[PDB]
Amino acid sequence: SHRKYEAPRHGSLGFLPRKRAAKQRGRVKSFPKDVKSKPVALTAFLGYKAGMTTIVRDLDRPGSKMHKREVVEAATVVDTPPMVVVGVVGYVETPRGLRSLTTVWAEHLSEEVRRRFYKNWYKSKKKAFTKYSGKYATDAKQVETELARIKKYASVVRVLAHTQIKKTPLSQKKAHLAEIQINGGSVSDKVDWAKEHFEKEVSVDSVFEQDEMIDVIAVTKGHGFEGVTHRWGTKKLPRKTHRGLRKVACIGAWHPANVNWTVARAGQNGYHHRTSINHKVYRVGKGTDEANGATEFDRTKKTINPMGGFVRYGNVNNDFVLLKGSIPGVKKRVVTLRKSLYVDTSRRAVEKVNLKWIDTASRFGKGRFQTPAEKHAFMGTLKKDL
Amino acid sequence: SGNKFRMSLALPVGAVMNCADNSGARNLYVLAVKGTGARLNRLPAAAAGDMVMATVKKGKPELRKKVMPAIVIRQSKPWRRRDGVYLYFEDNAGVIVNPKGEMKGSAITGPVAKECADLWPRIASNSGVVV
Amino acid sequence: MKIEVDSFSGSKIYPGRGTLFVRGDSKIFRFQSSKSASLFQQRKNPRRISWTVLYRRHHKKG
RNA sequence: AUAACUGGCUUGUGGCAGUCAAGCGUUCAUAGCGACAUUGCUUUUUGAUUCUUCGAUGUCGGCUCUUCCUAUCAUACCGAAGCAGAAUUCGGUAAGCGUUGGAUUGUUCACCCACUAAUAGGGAACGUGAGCUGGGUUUAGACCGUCGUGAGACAGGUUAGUUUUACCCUACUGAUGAAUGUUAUCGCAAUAGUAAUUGAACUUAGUACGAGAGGAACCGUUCAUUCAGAUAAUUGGUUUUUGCGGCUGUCUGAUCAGGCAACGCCGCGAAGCUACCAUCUGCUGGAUUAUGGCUGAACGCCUCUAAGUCAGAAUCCAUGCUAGAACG
RNA sequence: UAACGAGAUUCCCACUGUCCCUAUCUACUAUCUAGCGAAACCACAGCCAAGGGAACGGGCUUGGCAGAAUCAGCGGGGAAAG
RNA sequence: AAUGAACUAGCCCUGAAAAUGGAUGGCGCUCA
RNA sequence: AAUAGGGUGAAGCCAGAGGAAACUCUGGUGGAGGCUCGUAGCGGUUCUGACGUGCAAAUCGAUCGUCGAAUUUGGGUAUAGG
Ligand SMILES: CN[C@@H]1[C@@H](O)[C@@H](O[C@@H]2[C@@H](O)[C@H](O[C@H]3O[C@H]([C@@H](C)O)[C@@H](O)[C@H](O)[C@H]3N)[C@@H](N)C[C@H]2N)OC[C@]1(C)O
Ligand SMILES: CN[C@@H]1[C@@H](O)[C@@H](O[C@@H]2[C@@H](O)[C@H](O[C@H]3O[C@H]([C@@H](C)O)[C@@H](O)[C@H](O)[C@H]3N)[C@@H](N)C[C@H]2N)OC[C@]1(C)O
Repeated sequence: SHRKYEAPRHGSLGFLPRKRAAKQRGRVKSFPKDVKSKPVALTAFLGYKAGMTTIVRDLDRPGSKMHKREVVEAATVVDTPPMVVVGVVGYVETPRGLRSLTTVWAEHLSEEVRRRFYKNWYKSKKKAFTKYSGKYATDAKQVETELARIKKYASVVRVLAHTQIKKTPLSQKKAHLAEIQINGGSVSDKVDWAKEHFEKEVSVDSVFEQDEMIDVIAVTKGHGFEGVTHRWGTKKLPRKTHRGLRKVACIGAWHPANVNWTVARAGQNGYHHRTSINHKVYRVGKGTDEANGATEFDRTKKTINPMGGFVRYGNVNNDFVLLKGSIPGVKKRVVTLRKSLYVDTSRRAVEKVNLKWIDTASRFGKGRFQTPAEKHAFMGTLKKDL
Repeated sequence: SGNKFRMSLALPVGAVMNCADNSGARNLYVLAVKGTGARLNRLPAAAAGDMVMATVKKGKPELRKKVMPAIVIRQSKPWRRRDGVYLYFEDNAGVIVNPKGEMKGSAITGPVAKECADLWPRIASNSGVVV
Repeated sequence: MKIEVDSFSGSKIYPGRGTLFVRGDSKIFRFQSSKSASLFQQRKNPRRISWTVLYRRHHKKG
């Protein structure tokens, strides 16, 4: 018989299976479509999620009730030191899809990226790329022949780049290595741009500007094994239910005589790969700027970090990206930032934001001061101050 | 007429709020909320500025035993405005109105939430302090 | 944006922090945290709570 | 060998659809209806039967949850009108997406109140009891009425009446993993899945249309509903941080400092977790259906159709998103 | 018919996680280990769709398909067991 | 330089709506 | 043989007040009752809680009825299968 009353399905059938992600680094499934007539540029950048804060802004949306009025908004800080380009990969079109033709590497690789090729670095002889380095030392002619191959045959060119994880407070010493696609120009221009950046640093401000709408790819917070009530949001059974109530009462009809894939079941929750789009860039701060957290209206000589540090992360001492709202992942998680895959002309996409104030009170409790100086001014001298 | 942002709901069906005008009613019992769609087992619930369908449980006899519109003017469930302020009043209260949003009484006791007065000009006319 | 003052403790209230209470007599009270709001609702006298600004001024401290 | 469920045949009865056209419809059979007759379809009604099960297939309803059908209530686009407008009615492609909160009743059913875009109808062993519940039915107690000489009877009423087991196989949900010279890093993408939804206000505009009364829409703007995926700034909830403070009784002679009250009690309480109780985010190309067209014969005329061809739906395939074949 | 009632019933006040709509915390389990170590049940067994068939198949016919060894859960099926 | 009416009966189209995905046995087949 | 601690406050008795009388009123005292709140005890309402191959062929937790008598209970003794 039919359901007595109608209700929408619990959970989405498009995020299946609800399993653990295959890798902790989130991969870019698709890159922005290439436009030959643009300047040669990177399409993505890797950073580390540091924490969240609060900002104040004036809204510019005519017709809104909050137009020309202050709004308070959550925002996320991504620690983004510059990346180092260490290689290049060429891809050829085939009737079976993109196939990588060859990979060319820079002459010198820093210890933090070479740690990525090891499970037991302290017990190894550190031989990675040691014979490859001699392909440059003689006359580099083999390297140039490989790059000529990429120019002749590739249709898609991506650069190999790694984070400088030792500029973050993370105790992990392995750097994160990723392929970032080069868009714009001819294939030959792409290879030349990759070559001139071998061993060089590329900064966030060259990929992402301020007011841009960008996407974040990351693995979500893990929760382990979870029951259906919280994993899928199903209704709790009545209090007097024998053998428990955090369940789905009927997991299927008699026929088909099999449990259907569409039925909510207990299993692993969180730690999923997600691609979230349309997060506005509120700031591209600079690590050398000693007033990262200051605005035009709030002139206090202040960094983006909250008093006491970001909880369970540390201090953000590099370039950073302040993003509107929340993004997938937890503190310390490597996040991949990607350019938008489409052109957006709506007000929210084209609005220019001007920050009034950024919060820097402690995230470790009910912080009521923005600065040590303000704390001292409010409380006066203390016993430990003599 | 107007477009108020989503507010934390305070008064589900069955809630009894104070009646704040001088119509002679003392209570207002919520039995429906205008604009409530469909969702199995979810109670209709109102926030400040919402029109409800109400009866008068305690008040003048000629007002009782009848279904009438009413508008919520304040609530004690905290809600967050777009400026980041979480605020809340001491009690939940409403006023008896017309289907067109026009009050039945002529005076309002106590403060009126800014969202309600922005949405309802006739209540704003009879209001004193607006927060 | 303007900084507000806790009605109970005197601590500074930055945008978004704390709660706003409107008493039935239309008077507005601001609290920076749930501690001061809880102490207010318990009907504690802020002049008898040692860490408040009212206490410290009433006892001539600082 | 034989009744009381499901299932099977049947389809009278129930339900749905056609054909004809006497009449209704100010004139006019067919805009919309449609008598007397007559052809079917369905298996969501109830029977008829007795094929299966009596070394037992758990026998109402509700709750929960998934999926399917279309005979479409709403939402998309359209054709018709006894379509001026507004509203409404008839019809097509359409099941992509939704279809609610309550009073009485054990109820399915019924019936009101109310919200809503709408409150369509059905299937899945009359889905669903090792998922629950147990109000009803249908053991034993007891009461009443009518019946019976009586023991007792009663699709008459009433009250009280134990709801057992999974650790196996498969399925499902997640989780490892041998073998592929070893080991490590970066990738591709077959196939499978897939997601958004509906409304209001402003503007158009007191405009088109209309004698008046009344009274739209496209582009656009701001919000919101239902849903989905995250996140923990903030606000709220939570406390074995037994972190700080307070309180009673008793014990360590007192003080200090502590023990116990089968976490003794109270206020606050970071961190972590978490809430439409909080915040953020939810993409754009191609091909079509209905339908309207172009050119154009058949058939010297005509005709959207026969050849060819244009536009065109909440449809479809992609883009995008999830997994990644553990023998690619 | 006062009083009485673990009797049946209706409404009101108070009260509340019964509910909207769920969240969080503790102990003991479950879990993993050392030692110890049962039972029910068992024709043979164990992936689906349709067909025909004792008219609802794990096996039969036609298709879909199909890769060792497995762990925690689970209550669709085994017209599961008793 | 052929055309007009009425009609007959072949194949084809309409009439022709159900619930897990699925059955001319399957693949597929169109001067078959 | 056994049965905490409270509440209520029956007759009888003392004192005072009113009244022409008949009688009546007030304060104490007293300690009645198959009376009452509530332990031990005896019982067994509800969760239709746990358990339901149990600790157990009837148990366990909370909740609950009664608790000075038609009360509870040891031992002895009698009644024996239509
Ligand atoms: C949750 N409240 C609902 C209340 O909304 C209402 O529901 C009706 C429902 O009974 C009606 O449905 C009813 O009537 C239809 C008939 C009209 O076609 C029957 O086919 C159907 O079997 C019957 N349930 C349905 N068509 C509208 C709902 N709002 O009445 C039933 C109810 C349970 O009280
Ligand atoms: C109404 N007639 C009954 C008749 O039915 C019969 O009664 C028997 C009774 O005798 C049986 O009992 C017999 O057997 C049992 C036991 C050994 O089983 C004995 O305890 C008993 O003494 C013996 N008489 C009893 N078990 C069943 C009745 N129907 O015996 C005669 C009669 C008592 O008059």
